[PDB]
Amino acid sequence: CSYTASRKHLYVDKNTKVICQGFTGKQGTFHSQQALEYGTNLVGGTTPGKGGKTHLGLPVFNTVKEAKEQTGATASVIYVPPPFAAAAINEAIDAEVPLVVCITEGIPQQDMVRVKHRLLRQGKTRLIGPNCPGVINPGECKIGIMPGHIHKKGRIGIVSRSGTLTYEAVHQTTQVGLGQSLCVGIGGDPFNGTDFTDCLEIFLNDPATEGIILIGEIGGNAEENAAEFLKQHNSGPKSKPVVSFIAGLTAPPGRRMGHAGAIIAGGKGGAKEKITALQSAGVVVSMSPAQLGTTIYKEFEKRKML
Amino acid sequence: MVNLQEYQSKKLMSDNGVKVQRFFVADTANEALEAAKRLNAKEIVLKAQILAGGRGKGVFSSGLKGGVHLTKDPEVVGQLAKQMIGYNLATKQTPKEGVKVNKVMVAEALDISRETYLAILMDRSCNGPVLVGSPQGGVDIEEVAASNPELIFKEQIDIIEGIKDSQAQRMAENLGFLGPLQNQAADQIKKLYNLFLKIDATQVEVNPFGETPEGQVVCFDAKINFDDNAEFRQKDIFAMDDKSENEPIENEAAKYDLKYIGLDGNIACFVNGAGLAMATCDIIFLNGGKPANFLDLGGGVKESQVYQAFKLLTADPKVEAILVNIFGGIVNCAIIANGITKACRELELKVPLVVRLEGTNVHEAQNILTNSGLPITSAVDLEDAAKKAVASVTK
Repeated sequence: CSYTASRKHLYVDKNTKVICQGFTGKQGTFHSQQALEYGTNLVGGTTPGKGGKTHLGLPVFNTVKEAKEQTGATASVIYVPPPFAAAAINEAIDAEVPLVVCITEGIPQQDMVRVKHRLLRQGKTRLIGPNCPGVINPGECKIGIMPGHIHKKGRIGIVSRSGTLTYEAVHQTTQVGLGQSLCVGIGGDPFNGTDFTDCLEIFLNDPATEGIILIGEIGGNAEENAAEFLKQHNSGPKSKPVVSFIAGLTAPPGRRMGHAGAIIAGGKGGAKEKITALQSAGVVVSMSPAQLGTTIYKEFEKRKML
Repeated sequence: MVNLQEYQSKKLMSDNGVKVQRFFVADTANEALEAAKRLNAKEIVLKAQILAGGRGKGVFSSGLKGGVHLTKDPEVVGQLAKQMIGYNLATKQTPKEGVKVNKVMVAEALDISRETYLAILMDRSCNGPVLVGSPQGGVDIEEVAASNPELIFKEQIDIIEGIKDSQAQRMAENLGFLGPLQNQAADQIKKLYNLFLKIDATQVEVNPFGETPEGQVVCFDAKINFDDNAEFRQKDIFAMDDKSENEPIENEAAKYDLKYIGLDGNIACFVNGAGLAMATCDIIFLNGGKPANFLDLGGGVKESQVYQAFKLLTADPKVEAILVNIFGGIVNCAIIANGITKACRELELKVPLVVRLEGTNVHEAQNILTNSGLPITSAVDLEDAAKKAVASVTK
């Protein structure tokens, strides 16, 4: 019933069964092949008007509902073009798909505001995205566009507003041998279905996640809300090491820095205010994006957790 | 960022029922004259249409001072317009030689007995549209929020139900409109909200939103920011985007759908991914260099985009080194390495190149760059890359 109830569907695993919306288009095809070689249980997909076809050896359906009924999918990944993406997300919500990962970049803000309105009043479907790279549980389930090979099953939970910057954090934690428990890219859009607190909650309660890396950037106040959640839930007696990097220290105000939501507007959204807020919540902020792995490593060492 | 001339955003408002000064735009002195007569107004305002601010105290190359003039005489509108059109208007915020003026707006000059601030914006923090208003208008809203927070009012608008009469009335009353003017303002607020939705704006700011002595509620000046993602359904509006006052490279970069943002440095850089691009600009600054620009090729990177990026960085003469950091993206490194050396050769670039490639087939990619003969340094990681790029340019 409450949307926070769906937080748990964020944790994909080897048992997660996935369908692809926009399955027959060029993007959907390419990433579905990569999902298949990674070992993700991709079980079919949809494209309105093309059901009754097979694609990549899997069945294509006209609707998400039929696809879910026929395959038992618990997740859906969306690669539909902007003009139809909101209708795709809504169709998944109507079908009560537990987890929807919308990859698509370029969805109108007004369309997402309408989608989020529906989203917040239901509790069955959890949406990650739009404009995000997806979610990956190393060695068990890959939903999205990240390169599978840099990941290594391990101990660090990673949540990020960006795409390729997340790969830096993954690569650095794989190199120092810590690995990752779960990596979630929440996307660079201003209106989306999952924020950092949603992920933090899953991470704090996950025995497999011993440390967290939170990657943020300028714009909005999701990082500041994450710091409050941490002051309340990770300030003792429970306490997992949290390391962060916030992008955009040098960004000029007033410009959209690639990501639709990366903008310092009205003097609100700057990087140092987020860094200050996170530090005060116990977070170790790494000033350099190249030192995320070594920083969280040192935190593990100090707590004698290695 | 869509940029509309004053006359364009006012036309957009008036075509949509929002009350704005009556006005016409002219291409010729003669047209300006005839338009001033049509207006049939007691007092006429003649305004040069350029995007830059400071028109009021600007100077034209004709010798005429002031890009904004008032008069009660149509013929004077024509005479002054003749000394405006075709000439360059220089202001406190235009390049040194000013901007050519192709059009002028001729509008009825209205008095402002009261000014308030009114805005409608997509507020991330409220999950939707919000009506922001303040009776203290004419002033930049930021300052008002600083000194008098108690004077700024906000109404959360439910996107599904739309704006409620109650909400528009309460906002109008909060902005101090009274009696009949209160209903007139409330009604302009609803019209503005519908306009905001219709054109996929992320913000419509009316300042001053006010009343004339004659008891009229008018949107005197407005600024509209559009959602770039909505372009496919707002083609007529994006078509009127004025890119003639933009940084040339920024225009060029747009031709290819490249997000380029000029900065002040001498170390150019291009990266796949906005987060990574901001972090690269950040780490170059942290290691003591000044980035020359922000440039996002996007996460999935194609060889032709690497090529266009080099072609772009070719126009900026400040660039003394280029840092390429590509990580991820569905194309393998060897293809990227190839387009790099090919771009280098064909565009005849001689500036040092610091390259950080990570992904599939990097060994081969490394080989391609080392065997190229070109001044290319292959970095260990981002920190290494920034340090090497900073070491390659002047003090």
